[PDB]
Amino acid sequence: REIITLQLGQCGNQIGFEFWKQLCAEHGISPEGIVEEFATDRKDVFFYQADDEHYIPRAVLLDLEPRVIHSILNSPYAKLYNPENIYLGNNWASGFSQGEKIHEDIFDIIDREADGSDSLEGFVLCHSIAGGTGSGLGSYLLERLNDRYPKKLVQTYSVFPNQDEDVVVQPYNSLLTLKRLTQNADCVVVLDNTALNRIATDRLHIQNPSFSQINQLVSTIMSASTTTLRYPGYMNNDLIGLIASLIPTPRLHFLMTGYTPLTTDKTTVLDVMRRLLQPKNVMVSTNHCYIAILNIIQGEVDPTQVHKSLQRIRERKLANFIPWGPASIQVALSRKSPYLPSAHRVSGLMMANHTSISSLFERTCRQYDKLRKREAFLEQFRKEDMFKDNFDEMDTSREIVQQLIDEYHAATRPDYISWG
Amino acid sequence: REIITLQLGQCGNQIGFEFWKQLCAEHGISPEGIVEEFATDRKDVFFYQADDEHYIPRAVLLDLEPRVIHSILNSPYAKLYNPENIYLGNNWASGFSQGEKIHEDIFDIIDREADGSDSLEGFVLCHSIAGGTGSGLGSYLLERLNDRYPKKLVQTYSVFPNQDEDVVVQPYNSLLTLKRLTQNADCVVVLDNTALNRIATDRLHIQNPSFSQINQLVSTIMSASTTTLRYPGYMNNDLIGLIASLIPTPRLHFLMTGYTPLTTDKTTVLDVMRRLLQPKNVMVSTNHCYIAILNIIQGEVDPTQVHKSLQRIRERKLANFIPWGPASIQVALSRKSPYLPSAHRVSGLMMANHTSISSLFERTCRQYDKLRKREAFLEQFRKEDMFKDNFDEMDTSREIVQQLIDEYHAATRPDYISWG
Amino acid sequence: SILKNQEDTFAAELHRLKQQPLFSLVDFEQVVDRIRSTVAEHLWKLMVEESDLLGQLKIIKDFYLLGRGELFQAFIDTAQHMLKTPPTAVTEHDVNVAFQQSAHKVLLDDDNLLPLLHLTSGWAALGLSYKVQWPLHILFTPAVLEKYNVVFKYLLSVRRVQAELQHCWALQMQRKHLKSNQTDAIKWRLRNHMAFLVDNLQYYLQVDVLESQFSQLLHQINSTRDFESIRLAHDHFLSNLLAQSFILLKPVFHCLNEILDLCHSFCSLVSQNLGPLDERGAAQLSILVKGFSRQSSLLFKILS
Amino acid sequence: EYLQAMRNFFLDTMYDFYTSIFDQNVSFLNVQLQELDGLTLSYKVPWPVDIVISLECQKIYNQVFLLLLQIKWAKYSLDVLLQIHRMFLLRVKLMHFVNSLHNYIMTRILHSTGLEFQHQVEEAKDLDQLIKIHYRYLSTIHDRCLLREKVSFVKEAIMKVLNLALMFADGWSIEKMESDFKNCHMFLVTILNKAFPHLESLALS
Repeated sequence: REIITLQLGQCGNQIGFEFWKQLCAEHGISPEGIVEEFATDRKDVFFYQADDEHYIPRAVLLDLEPRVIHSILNSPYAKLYNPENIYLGNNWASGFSQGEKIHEDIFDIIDREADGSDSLEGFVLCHSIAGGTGSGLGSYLLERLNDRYPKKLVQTYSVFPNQDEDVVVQPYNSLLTLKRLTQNADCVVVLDNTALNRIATDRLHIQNPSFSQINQLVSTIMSASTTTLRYPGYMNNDLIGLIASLIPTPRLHFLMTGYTPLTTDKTTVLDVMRRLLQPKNVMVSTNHCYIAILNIIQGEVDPTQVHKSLQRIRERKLANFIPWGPASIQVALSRKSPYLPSAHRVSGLMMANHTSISSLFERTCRQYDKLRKREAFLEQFRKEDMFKDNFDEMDTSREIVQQLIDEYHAATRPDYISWG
Repeated sequence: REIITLQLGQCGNQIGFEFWKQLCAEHGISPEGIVEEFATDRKDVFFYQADDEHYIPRAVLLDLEPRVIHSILNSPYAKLYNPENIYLGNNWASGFSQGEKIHEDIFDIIDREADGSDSLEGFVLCHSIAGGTGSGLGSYLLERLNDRYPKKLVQTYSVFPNQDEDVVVQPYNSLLTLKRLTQNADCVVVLDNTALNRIATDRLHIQNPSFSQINQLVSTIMSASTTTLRYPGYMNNDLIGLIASLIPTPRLHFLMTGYTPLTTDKTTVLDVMRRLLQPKNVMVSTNHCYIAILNIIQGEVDPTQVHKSLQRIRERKLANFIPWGPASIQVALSRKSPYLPSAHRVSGLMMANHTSISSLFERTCRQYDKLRKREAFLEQFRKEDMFKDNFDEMDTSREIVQQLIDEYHAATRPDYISWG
Repeated sequence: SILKNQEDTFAAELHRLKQQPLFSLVDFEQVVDRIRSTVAEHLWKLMVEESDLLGQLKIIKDFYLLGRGELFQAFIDTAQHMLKTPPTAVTEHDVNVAFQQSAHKVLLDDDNLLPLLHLTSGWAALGLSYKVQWPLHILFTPAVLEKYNVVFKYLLSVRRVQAELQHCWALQMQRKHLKSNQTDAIKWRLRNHMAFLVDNLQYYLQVDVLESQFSQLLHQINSTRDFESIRLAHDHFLSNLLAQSFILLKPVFHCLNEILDLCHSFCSLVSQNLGPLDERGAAQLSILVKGFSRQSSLLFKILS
Repeated sequence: EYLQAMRNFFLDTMYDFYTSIFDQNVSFLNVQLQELDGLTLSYKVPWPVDIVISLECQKIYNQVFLLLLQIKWAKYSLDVLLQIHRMFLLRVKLMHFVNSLHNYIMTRILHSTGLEFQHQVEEAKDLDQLIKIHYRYLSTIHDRCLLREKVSFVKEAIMKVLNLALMFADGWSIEKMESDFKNCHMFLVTILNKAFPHLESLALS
């Protein structure tokens, strides 16, 4: 149904602005809010239908100590949204405490938007893990949202902070945030900073301006993830029906994404399926094996070729995953959007549950434990101090993420009747 | 079936680069990996079929202390292969010991490539005998490959070090390498340095830059040896079916090669058969007699003329070999490749088992024994010392090569029912 | 056609013949001959260019005379279960399934519904029928494709026994390396080579026999431009192929079949034995050397 | 326009229509619309298209609408959730299969021939042959979505596996489900293996 977006963190507000700009360009919308002259397709999930058919984006921007919001302010696209949903230290506990005291008015804004919406389906989160101000306050808001609304869905888009080092206290912050994400979120879309950075340095020749490109990448991914809802077909035109297949168990809810063209500015679907199963098209980094794989195709498709392609790729066994049970690949189809020039119009997406990200989490589990053992890297922050004088919440999150890694490695085994 | 190539030694990596460049030029392949615009023919043995039909060469480069690999690195043809198959003293025992400690990860790379391949037929070796670093490590890898894979084929392309002197310890190294080649290899393609050097000084007027030309020569020979597999006919489109005729006995597995044009930049097949039986077209140096002879022809051939040519050359008795049994010449045909300008389009190859190379081996057996008898030429190398404090492995290889020469000379006799 | 254009001229000549008092065969003959050239030429003009007759001939050479040895090798590599008696209720579908599945690995992502494999052993029942454009070609008949199926079977036999033999050669891989290999009981006089020669030479001979006729046909057709002459060339091509591959019932054909049976039996001996072992192998080996020595002399009658 | 719209008004939008019926009054459903076994269906046919579109065509169309309603019922009913972990595994065992079945009936049949059929009706030159191509569309889509005959080996199997979807929905004892499911699943594959041959598209799954 109707989904409200929340955006917080500097990179999160960047990709939210880019996402809304991308959808305004994608649909028949002017940057004033007015419907375009040449506008069939649904805008009834993320866009409020206002008085002059003004598709006002259903978005709530949360920030504290604004810097980039001023750059949002002086824009022609500052008249598309902001019906006054904008509300004005780099520690987790700092942002937690600051969000604690102003929980009421921002929750009042959320309830205001819930009253403004006729229906409700979910709150999708734009998040940056260990982004400083975004950390802690984002976990706090996630806990509040799970508390107040036990009937709605929570989706999280976030990047995982790895740049091969910087901040000595960020693994603690990301560990607490991951503990909150495991318990207080329903489904998590995971992203890696170094992987997207490497792809940006790969297909292009940039080294510094990675933000401006990665915004485009995440915007394309997120819009692709929502296209079958935005452009109505009839397979999984609800969020919940899509998410139900992707989550095999409530302990594994992290989703790996790709994108079939690394650059799209006339191959068949058979080729790009083979491309997508190659890991260079995969944008998120014993044997690691998928549990369940889904793919979504949008382009110029012949309907017989997808069947024979599934036959041939099935027989070729390019799906290097061994499950513990009956779970298999799932196909889906979406519409190519108008008004956008696309060479090689076939474009696909993948949503798969893969165990390999456990190793990435294990990297942080190694790092944090190392800095815990030497104990010269907690640095004695005061917000961390009165929030927890004994710092046993870090031990609690360490317990949870250990259980999580064990659940991962039990899922790697060909039986999940045994647990980890 | 599917064959993986391994390349080691400086000259071996030179000819591997030249060979892959020659096949990229030969087939419809760009030096980026992309299929050419004008591309029927098979590339499904040495070229992995990648995502954009990228015929990525199925090659593993093995090196230690790289020098020429840096020159490989800065090349437009450094994007055809290297999907990270490159992994970074001139004694046999030195290279043996160094390959001993890092046997595991390179074997892991081999197993990785075996998993990457759907089928497997053989590991073809680019080797330089007594090339310093290539010696010892190549023997070690040959022993490892024979151990781990008792179901696959091993082909060895190598040059035999003779330049009429230089290194006083190289006959020892080549003798140990020859002992390993006799026992741990399935079929050996032998080359001579002075013979190819003499032909290069013959047809051209060079004295120093022989490497750059000899690369071309060996590349042409090796590609010719594989053309009927690369360009599909239907006679011996498997390696094993070709090798089965060439090896008359497991003790004689060394193959003499030629090339019918010494320079090809409209004679009939009858003429060039007479040319090929002249030893000036033969590129590898009582009566010495062939056991079994094969030839492969690629050009503009009339199918009746080959029969009458075989009649006339049979009657002329230009085949100066006396066997001990029923073995005779075998004919084969291949396709002339497109996209390559060829004047006098008829080009042939010969694969024959000839005893004369025994004398060459005997030359080394004389030399090593001489330097063994005076005992001022072992030089007391330390790698040789702790590897073998008594140096009886040299005696073991001397025993084996003596048995080999005796097997040769028993094969020279008109009965092989008696052995040597 | 240009028959419609020159229709009235042939009609005028026929009316002239209707007008004449005298009945002369010579004139009537000339009229018929004059019509016949154009009539054959139009079918020739269409069939070479627009129905792509030569391109289909390539496929016929590929799949019937086994000019593509690559697929019909891996077909045997992935299927060896028509050596046991087919029930012809499940295997019939299975062999065609395996054929196209083997083909899918590389080369032919377009049709291959046109070849149909039918099991009427199972390698002595496997046939092949290629679907041709029936309105667009009358050169092809049921009988022509039947003869193609016959030579297809005969070519299948030799490659089948040869593949087993050459695959069984693992002497140089396993048996000799790291093994001393006892002899003068577990000798076999290297008869693997002796058995290999008489079939491999035959393979080369068959190569020339097929390739010559295929070259001659593809030369002749471009020269002549009438369908009748094309019919002559094609009906000569088949007749040469049959007799030269010794498909005509001769004693030589029986000898060749006996050689193939000997090789097939020899594979069974060497398969089970594996590396050095005595399983009363000498009993079959004695029979084999006697039969081969007797059969080789018949080739000395074929030689004379 | 009418022909395309008709199969868009049954066989997205109708998912919302059925979710209301998931949790009586037939006029209630109309008002909910305008902004498992049994049901009644109705829609008016105008006369200038009623001389091509048949009344009995609505019946054939209605049957597969009922089947599709059962399919979406199964999809949504097992989509009610996201030791006692044991039920999860019975979830994936069942929710996959009905999904895979849903992929076959819907896209491979109702979208292949459906996309073809519009291109066919735009090529007719006459009122008469337009009826013939239409009825020869109906009779074959009534066979592909098999409802005519041999339905005592297939449709009873689909019904009996849907009874498991009823049982699990109540269940959210347990051991008695897989014993049935593996058995009737083996029935399905052992019949559909050689037995028109398009049924192989679920015999391999």
